[PDB]
Parts: sequence; structure tokens; C-alpha cells
Amino acid sequence: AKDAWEIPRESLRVKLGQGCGEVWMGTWNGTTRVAIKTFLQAQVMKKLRHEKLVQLYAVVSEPIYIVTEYMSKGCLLDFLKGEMGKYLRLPQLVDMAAQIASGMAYVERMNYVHRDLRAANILVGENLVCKVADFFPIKWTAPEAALYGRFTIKSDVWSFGILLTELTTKGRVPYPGMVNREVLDQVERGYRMPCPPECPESLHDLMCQCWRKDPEERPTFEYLQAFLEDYFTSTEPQYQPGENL
Ligand SMILES: */C=C\C(=O)Nc1ccc2ncnc(Nc3cccc(Br)c3)c2c1
Repeated sequence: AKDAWEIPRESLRVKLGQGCGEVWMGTWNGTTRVAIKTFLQAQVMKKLRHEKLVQLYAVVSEPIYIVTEYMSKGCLLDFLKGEMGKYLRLPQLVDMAAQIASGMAYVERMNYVHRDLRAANILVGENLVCKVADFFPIKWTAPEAALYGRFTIKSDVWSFGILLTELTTKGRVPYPGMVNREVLDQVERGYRMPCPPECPESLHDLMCQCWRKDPEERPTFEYLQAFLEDYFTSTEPQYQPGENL
């Protein structure tokens, strides 16, 4: 018993592959360029709609397909590690952070929880447009949630702070040189990544706020969004560009 998102398989006509089934670029009803990911229960993608979340377009539930808006620049992790990462500077990265926070503030208002917020699950479009996608790996996960299964918007905040380090290192894997068990144990004892090179202290302070032991003391996404948007006026107005950031 299909809902109004259903389209016919025949409605769908170049690989980008990978992932636990594939990601093709395709054409929809001969006119519309889309992404197709070749479970279900996408039921969540139908109920969320915001300009910083990747948009559902259609599903085939028969040979399954999930169809979405096309994000030309691929995932944010590949984007950052690619050619165009040596040119990114703080302003572009802080702005990308802002669009992510904003997508997440929406998710926060809708009372949902992401659970896998990390640069690999963000898609990037034209004009440095970033949208939250792909609905657990311990380096990105809050303690209370890697250990005891307590996933909340507050654990998403934690991941956000880790994503912040992904943005400021141009996509380096966090806790560099540390292994899952060493990260678990060092974080338990109160360790936190230090300020990334060239990164202003105030942005590192923001990461540490995101990484508080007590979830409830972690900031909201509305707070993170607003702080990021206003960063270069309210927080770092004497920012001078550098060799990497
Ligand atoms: C970091 C690699 C990567 O995931 N890239 C990527 C590029 C484009 C794209 N378009 C559409 N969908 C996805 N991924 C995806 C993953 C899980 C579920 C779904 Br419906 C889509 C990508 C991924």
C-alpha cells in the first residue's frame, strides 16, 4: 500500500558507487537530475523538510531505490580531502559549519536525533551549500552513547564538535594516531583534542562546549548556528587569513 512518494521503477534512468549499495546519478521522468541510492522504515526522510537537509524526491519499494536532490560536490569528507580543500579558509568553513548547525537546529526542533553526524554524512552542492544526510563509529559518538546507548540531540551536539575538527583540519580523522580503544579510554579520563593548528582558540572553546561530560550542559544547535553565523563580527572580528585557515 504505497504512499504519495511512490514512483514507478520505469520512471528512473553513471556511478558514484561505494557504501554498504551505491550512488548513481540519474534522470527522473526524462527531465530531472537526481541521486539514486540502490531498511526502508526513508520513512524519516519523508517527514523532514528543511533547506539544509538533503531532500527526498521519491522512493521505489518493490530492486529498491531512494531518490533525492542531486548534490554535485559529493560528500563533505571527500570534498575537504580533494583539490578544493587547500583553498578553503575559516570563513568558508565556519559558514559550512553554520549550514550544518542550521540543518541540525531544524532536526532539534522536530524532536529527532541523527545518530551519525560526521563529515562523511554531509553533502555539498554548488556555492558551498551543505546539507545534512544519511541518518556507530566511536570517534564521532558521545561517551554516554557509545557506552550506554543514550543517543539524544545532545549526543548529536557532541558529534558536531568532532565535525568542527574535521572542517578545521581539512578532513583529517580525529584523535590522530589514537585507536578506538585508546580514544574511548582517554576521553573517559577527560582528554579532549587540542586546538587545531591555525584555529582560533574561541572556535576551540566552542568544541569543548560541545564536548562537556554532562550532555545537558552542551549547547543547542540554535545556539551553535547563531554563534557560527555571527562569528566574524561578534567573536573574531580581527581575523586575518593564514596559510591554511
Ligand atoms: C563520502 C562518500 C559519499 O557518501 N558520497 C555520496 C555522494 C552523493 C550521494 N548522493 C545521494 N546519496 C548519498 N548517500 C546516501 C547514503 C545512505 C542513504 C542514502 Br538514501 C543516500 C550520496 C553519498
